[PDB]
Amino acid sequence: MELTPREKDKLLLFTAALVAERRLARGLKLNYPESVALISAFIMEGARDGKSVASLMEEGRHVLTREQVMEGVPEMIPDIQVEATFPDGSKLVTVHNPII
Amino acid sequence: MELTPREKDKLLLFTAALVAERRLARGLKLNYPESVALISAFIMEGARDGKSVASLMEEGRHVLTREQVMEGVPEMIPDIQVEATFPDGSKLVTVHNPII
Amino acid sequence: SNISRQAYADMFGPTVGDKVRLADTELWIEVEDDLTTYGEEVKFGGGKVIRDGMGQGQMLAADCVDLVLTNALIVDHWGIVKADIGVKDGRIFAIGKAGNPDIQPNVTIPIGAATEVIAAEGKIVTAGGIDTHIHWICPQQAEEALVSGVTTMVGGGTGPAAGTHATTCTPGPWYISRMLQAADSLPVNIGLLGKGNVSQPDALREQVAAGVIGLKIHEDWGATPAAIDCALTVADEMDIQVALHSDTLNESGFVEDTLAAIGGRTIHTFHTEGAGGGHAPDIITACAHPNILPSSTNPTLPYTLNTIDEHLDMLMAFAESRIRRETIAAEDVLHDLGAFSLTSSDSQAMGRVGEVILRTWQVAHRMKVQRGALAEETGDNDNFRVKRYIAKYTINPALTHGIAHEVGSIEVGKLADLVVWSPAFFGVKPATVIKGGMIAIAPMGDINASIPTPQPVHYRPMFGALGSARHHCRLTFLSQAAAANGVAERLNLRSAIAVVKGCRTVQKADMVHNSLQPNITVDAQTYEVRVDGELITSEPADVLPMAQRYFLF
Amino acid sequence: SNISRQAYADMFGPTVGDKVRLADTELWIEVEDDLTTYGEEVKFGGGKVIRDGMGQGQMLAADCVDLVLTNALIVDHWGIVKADIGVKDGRIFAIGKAGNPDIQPNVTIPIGAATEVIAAEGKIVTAGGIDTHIHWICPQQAEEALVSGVTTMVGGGTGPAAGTHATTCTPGPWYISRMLQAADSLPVNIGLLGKGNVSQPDALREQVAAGVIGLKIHEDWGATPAAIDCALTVADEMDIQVALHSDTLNESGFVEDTLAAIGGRTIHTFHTEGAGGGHAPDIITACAHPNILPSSTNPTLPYTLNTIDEHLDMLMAFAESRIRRETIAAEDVLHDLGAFSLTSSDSQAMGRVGEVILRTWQVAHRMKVQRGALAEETGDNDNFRVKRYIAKYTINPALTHGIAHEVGSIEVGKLADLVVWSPAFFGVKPATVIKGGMIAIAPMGDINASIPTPQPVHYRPMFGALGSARHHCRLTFLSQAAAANGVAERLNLRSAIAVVKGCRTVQKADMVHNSLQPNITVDAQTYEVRVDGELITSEPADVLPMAQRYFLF
Amino acid sequence: SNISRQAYADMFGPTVGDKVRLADTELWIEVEDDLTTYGEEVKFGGGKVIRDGMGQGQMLAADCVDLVLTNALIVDHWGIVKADIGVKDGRIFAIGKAGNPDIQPNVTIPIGAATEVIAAEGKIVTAGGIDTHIHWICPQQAEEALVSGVTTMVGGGTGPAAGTHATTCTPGPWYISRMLQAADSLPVNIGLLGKGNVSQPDALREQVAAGVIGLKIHEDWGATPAAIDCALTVADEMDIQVALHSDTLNESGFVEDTLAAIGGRTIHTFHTEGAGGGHAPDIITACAHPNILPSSTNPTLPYTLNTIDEHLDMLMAFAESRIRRETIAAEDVLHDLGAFSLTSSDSQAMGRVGEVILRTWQVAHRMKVQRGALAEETGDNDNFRVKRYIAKYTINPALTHGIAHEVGSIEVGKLADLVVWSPAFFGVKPATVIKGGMIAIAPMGDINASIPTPQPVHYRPMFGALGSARHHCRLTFLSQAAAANGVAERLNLRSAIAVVKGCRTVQKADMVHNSLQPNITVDAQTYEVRVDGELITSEPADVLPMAQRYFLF
Amino acid sequence: MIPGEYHVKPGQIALNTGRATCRVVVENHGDRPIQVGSHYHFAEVNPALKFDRQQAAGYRLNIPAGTAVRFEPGQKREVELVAFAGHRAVFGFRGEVMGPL
Ligand code: NI
Ligand code: NI
Ligand code: NI
Ligand code: NI
Ligand code: NI
Ligand code: NI
Repeated sequence: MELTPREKDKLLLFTAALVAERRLARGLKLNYPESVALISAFIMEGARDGKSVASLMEEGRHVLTREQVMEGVPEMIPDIQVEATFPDGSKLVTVHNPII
Repeated sequence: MELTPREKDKLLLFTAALVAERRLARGLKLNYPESVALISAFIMEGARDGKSVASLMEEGRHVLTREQVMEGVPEMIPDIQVEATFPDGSKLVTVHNPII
Repeated sequence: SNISRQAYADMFGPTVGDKVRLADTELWIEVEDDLTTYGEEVKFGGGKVIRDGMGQGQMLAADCVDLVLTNALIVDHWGIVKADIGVKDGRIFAIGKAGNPDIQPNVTIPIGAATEVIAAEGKIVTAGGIDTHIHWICPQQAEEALVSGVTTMVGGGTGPAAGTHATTCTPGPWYISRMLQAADSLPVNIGLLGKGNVSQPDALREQVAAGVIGLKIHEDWGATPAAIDCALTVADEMDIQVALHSDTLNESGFVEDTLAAIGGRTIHTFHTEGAGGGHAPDIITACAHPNILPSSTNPTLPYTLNTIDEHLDMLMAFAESRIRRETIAAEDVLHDLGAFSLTSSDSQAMGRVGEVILRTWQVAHRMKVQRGALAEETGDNDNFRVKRYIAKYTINPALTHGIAHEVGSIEVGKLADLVVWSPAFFGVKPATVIKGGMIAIAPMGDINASIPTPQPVHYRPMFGALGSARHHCRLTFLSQAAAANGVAERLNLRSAIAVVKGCRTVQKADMVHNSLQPNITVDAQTYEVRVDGELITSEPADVLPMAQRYFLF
Repeated sequence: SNISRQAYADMFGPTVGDKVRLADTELWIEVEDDLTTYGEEVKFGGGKVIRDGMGQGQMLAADCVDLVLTNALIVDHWGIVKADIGVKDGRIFAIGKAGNPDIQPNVTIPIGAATEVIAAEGKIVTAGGIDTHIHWICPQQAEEALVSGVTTMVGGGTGPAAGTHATTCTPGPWYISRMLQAADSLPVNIGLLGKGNVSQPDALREQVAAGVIGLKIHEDWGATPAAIDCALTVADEMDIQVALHSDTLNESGFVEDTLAAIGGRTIHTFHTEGAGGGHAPDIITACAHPNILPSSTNPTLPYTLNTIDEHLDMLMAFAESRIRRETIAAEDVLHDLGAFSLTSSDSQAMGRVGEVILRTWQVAHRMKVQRGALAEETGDNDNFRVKRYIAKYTINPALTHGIAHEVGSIEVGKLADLVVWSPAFFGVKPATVIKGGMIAIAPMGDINASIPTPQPVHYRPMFGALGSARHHCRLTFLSQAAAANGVAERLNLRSAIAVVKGCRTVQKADMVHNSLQPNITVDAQTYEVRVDGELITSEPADVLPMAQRYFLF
Repeated sequence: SNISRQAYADMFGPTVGDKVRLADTELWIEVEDDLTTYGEEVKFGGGKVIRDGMGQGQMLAADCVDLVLTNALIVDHWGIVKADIGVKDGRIFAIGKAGNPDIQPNVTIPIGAATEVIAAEGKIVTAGGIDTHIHWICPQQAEEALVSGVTTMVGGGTGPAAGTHATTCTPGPWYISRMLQAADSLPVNIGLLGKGNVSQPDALREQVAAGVIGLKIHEDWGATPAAIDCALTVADEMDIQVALHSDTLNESGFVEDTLAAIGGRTIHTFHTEGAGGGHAPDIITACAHPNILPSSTNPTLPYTLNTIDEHLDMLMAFAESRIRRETIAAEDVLHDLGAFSLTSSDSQAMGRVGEVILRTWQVAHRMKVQRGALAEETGDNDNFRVKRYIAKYTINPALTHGIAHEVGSIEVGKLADLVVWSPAFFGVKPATVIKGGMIAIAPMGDINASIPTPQPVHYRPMFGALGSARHHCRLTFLSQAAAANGVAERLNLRSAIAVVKGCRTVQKADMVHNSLQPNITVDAQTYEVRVDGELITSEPADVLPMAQRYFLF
Repeated sequence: MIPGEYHVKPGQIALNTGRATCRVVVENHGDRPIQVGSHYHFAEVNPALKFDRQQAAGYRLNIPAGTAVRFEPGQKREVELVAFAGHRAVFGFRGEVMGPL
């Protein structure tokens, strides 16, 4: 595979998101790290699919709602940022106020 | 668990394969790293099951076809090699031209 | 005896007249020359050539190389040739024909008992890259860059501090000293830049005397005419380079006022296109001057569909004055023409540290696709375009910062910083990265495996990145003043020391394959770039090579 | 010109009269003072204040600080004030108003070309924590503690050996020497404790002469009256501190016999409540004496629903004599009253190395909730309670071990070990950890990203934790004897050396905001704790702040 | 007072007459002797024996050990006995009865204030393993091997280069020097092998003078009679060892010609069975000669169902001449008989670096199962077979390479490289690995936990593997010439230096419990191995112990 | 499109041009296989190979560098040799020359 440090680093984010994903499935209100991980992983997969940065900037705001996370969590996350390999190379996706 | 460096290293391969597995499920044509990870993980599980090296050398060539991977990918992978603990200890499994 | 050219290519790699595709791009290189003697090629292995009395001679260590890279396909600014590379004492000894003079003809690189062998047949070998726009925000950047094929990093910083996040400056003697000491721990060659924004020359001389090889003038610290002048005056005195990030706000003057302050003195303009900083919206016009060495940072290379969208937030009224589709599109073409001479990253400050090489080749691919062959191109290959682009991150950055006497290319006498690539992964994921004659990092399989190839294969540091071996295989560049004042002994630096020189005498005409000084203009209202009245533009890519086929994420 | 207080708070952080909630607790702090001159605040950035001729002066390095933390909200034992912090030569230079005297008024911290900037507006800055109950079971504890905001670690051990698992002792010259050498590799300041259990004073003097700054008397090695006396005699001679874990079994005598053996001499009682060790069931009565400096280990802080249940097995007839709900509940209140002066971990030996700070604030939260405001509290804020509690893991531990002349608080002349916190993550996950003027660790995003913020963001070591830079930014504490005998030169220690002093003269009255000596008693049968006849108790928490909202596991 | 033998075994570990199963194998060991005095055993803990005045004396550091391993069950080539082990100054001080002479009888290992304690009751303690066939392909191999229980690594290489992938050679002075410097960073003792393939003796003397402790003759560099002779001549001169990988192709001669060239001189034959290299198909006949010290690499140990299948590709006409079921099956039996004296890995070049110990015990298990008890066995236990096999990776490798005066066994005066094992995980996953008296690596649980045992538990480096502590606890072996020329001072090596000696005088008769010189023959057509006309063979295992019950992958 | 593919121009390469060559019939009289490499001094090969050693003096196999010729027990075959170049000094092998020629 010849994994570079960055590819290995992203595997950490993916795994963190697996934890959050299973807890959300149980019906738990997600905490700070779980929320960031879940939304971030979503975006990376969107990039793998070939979606545009513009589309993901919007879609990322509809992954989790205020009723699916602990109190104060939405305020602790003014935005989420993550980079992934789009068909046209690495791009930064910034999602402002992802949880409403 | 008393995990040795090698056991921890294999956890990296397993996780990489989880990424590939979910993308294949979505109907995406796998890239270079995803393909190597998916086939490699398959073999490790085969060893855990107790299959022979000879059986896996063949089975590993039927995990992914040329139509499930991006163009050029089959040519970038002339063979795949991975070791796992078989009932009779660690053995090397080499799969030649795994993607046809 | 005879052998078909196909079987030959499979056995010793391609030869004269053979073409090879660079990764998954549309760029093809053709072997221009082969320095071997057909039938006398050296190959290592059981029953092969490099053996006692055969391809290996009886000479003592002093009379033979320490390392030989057999059947390498060299891609450098001076040529694309097939040959054996000899390395001795951590430096490039010779490029020619390796073997044993006792039984072989035309041997220029003697192999003996003291010679290690690296099989390069079927591989492309290049000089290590040189990134001159590094923000030392974190030490992890070194390994990331090394893995990509970059072996020298010039920049400034003290860690994740506000000043460093924004500028490539290592402020003052204390921080400069601390960072020079921390440098011994990193597996790449390092040179530091101090804070050049001050109107008191003594405050600058102190920093140079402390160890910096350059001074960064950044608008965040005040890129005023007075500061720029002061920094250039000290630079001319101490033979160090100046890097510029101009007044985007046009607060102290327009681009012409800055150019006037520079007064024809040598200077390296960072991210000359403007998105990363500079007089809005015409800092790009700087590439027309003979005393300007222009470079690009990598987020804008090449122009793609998502470029503009991502840039607004990476920046976040002067946003739309800084992010311009017009100048971004033109930048690619200016690189193809040789008006822009270098490529860099701008690590974690609007730039990707591990994507300097990768993006340079994507620009070349997109330009070939859109503009066809270059006027200097001969034959049905992209050899000249390849030489023009590789120069942007190897020799040109080295010339711009006065370190070309040590690194920058595969030439005799230079430090042996080499990168071995499999053609299918060229510019994306290297096979071996050699630092000063020792492998520093390479992809490595299961440590407990019967062979080094079983999965998982990922980059892991090798012996060249360990303690004292590392110190012997890396260089810390110092200013002539620092070297003279005995800074290395005072700080007790353990690595090899190199001194910078020739920073004030380098000009646009000296940039290899990239010396174009175009009659360029920028429309103040529309932002359209024009060279000799002709509109310079290009189309954004929807898909790029060296992307989704290689990365897991 | 005017500006609303809200817009001001958003731009420069809160000012006088503004309150801030500490993380997700019920504790609120109110800014007591602001040392700025409204309109003259320094801010870094494009077009901002810190620029040549403006907020940045023309002075040479010697006449300006190396680092300035702008608009910091300081929370220390002496106050909660808004100000700029200047750091020079790795030490705290001044707390005041930063800028350029050439055009700005009231500048006490000069910014020049040699000044690096850390933007602290909207952030809380505190002194690095000091843990004095470390079991050196593994080197990984250092990074864990550093990440939590602890910059100094005092303790003993040789690794995962039976002796170390149970006691904080580095036995003898050989192990002491080896551990002093290993200390150079860790990013925190370190001081070692030897084995104080012996009735031959020379066996102790050897250990002190070898390098230890204290001696640990542990019951596992025999906490007998004879051993205790011998250790205190050598301590009084060599100016080193003694830490005690008394005879839980009451084998050699009861608590009063131990107190009698101590004979009014200065001593630091570890886990004074008893769960972690000590005369059953009344070792807690030790906090009534003037010569006792009492500390708590962290598993019992604060009293919660699961506390008792988990404790039985972490311990596994004298189990139920050691684990008492009565003394565990009282301990929290005694901390709130100032009867207990320090908090520590007891790393991997009935204590959590990364939870010293976090648990101290949870106790403060639970006490405010249950007991309301303290009698010393003024205004509608928890400022005094905050000062009382922060002192427990900063200045008090430093005073107890004779290192307050080097660290322990944000005061001029002290080593620049600082922790920057975002109010929402205060005491849980810091933004930046500075060791000796250099950032040693901080959360860092994708290394290859265009900016340092993209995910995944996790703590990664910075330049302050690398090789020689690390040695320059950390201190290894030695006993006056070891320093004199030239131990540092003999072992060839590379880090900065500091000597301990004032260990024998410190008493309960000297503990900042925690000098209460209560008339405390413990019922031998029921275990009820009473101060002046009043029952001291509290209720167990079912949920705590600084918990599930921040951690992934 | 009396105590049942079961309760005793639970409290102090097994005693005389008790048997213990080795991991999940069929091998059982019986305690042959116990050096304690019943009732006077030392135990550490609250209220236990090792306390001031009791089991701990009043002696000064010079008069007591630094470390004591209590109630250890020693398994070494000389015996399987129960005793306390004393370590002083990084070396084995004594094996006997620990305690305080003031109140205890028969104390041979004094415990004082300077003594650290490691509880070994219920544990098996062995000498660290020694692997003499290391390909330095990557530095990660050191940690992998250390974790498995191997503390000394001899081999050659420069990293992942073609020459190293194939041979254990560190070519020439430059690479030898660089690797000696890199060695200081690794937590194991190291000795290097140079390239012995040359017909000019001076080219070899240079390498020895540079630092190598041996020379590897490999067929890939030309294992011709002339090269072999030259290497042995220099070896006899400089007292260094020669390792051989013969001419598989039979190009220069057959096995008898090679043997003739060796001329009765001492030599270590690598992978003597042949699969890993050597005259096809009879290199195995080498074990019949007195001057040959034969070793096996580990992929062929033991013979199993998948062995042949995997081997073809790990190798990939002479493949089927090299991979032979006949010689592979015989090899196991030859080990059981003592005809083969050592086991090694052949790291990442047809060998598994972390499986030397594990595979040696699997062979012993399979041989007991197939052949029953050995003729030298006494009692109903496998004590002799155990001593015979443990010698293969401890004392024998040390004798073969002239380092038995420093390491190789648990004997007084030798470096304290010890491995502590829980009987259930013997030979698979150790509890503690001690390097030079300091724990270098061990399984460690959650760093932030209240105790060191909570999950996840995985091997993490300890203090013995950190910077200067590491240098003090490891040895770099040099040739007598290199030591004399002052190489250590020149390269500025920081670790302890040891010199090799006695390499030319060791013979087959000197191999502990493995000195058999069988009248062995190999059929040229059928490949059948016969000793005294009897066919030597065995059956392939379908399942093996020390496998799927312990590993996650 | 195949990443890093070659476009080898058709034709052949002539090896060791302008060097003296000679053919010799070799027969393996041994009971075990013998394989010889391209640059080994043919006159000093395994004694079991029967051929005119005098003619093979200063010669090696005229085959692609790195390849080898195999001789099974009893195998007889004609091979083409090519003369050494450079200083034409032979050192090593079975130690029969150890000097020029
Ligand atoms: Ni810039
Ligand atoms: Ni920049
Ligand atoms: Ni205790
Ligand atoms: Ni403790
Ligand atoms: Ni071999
Ligand atoms: Ni080998």
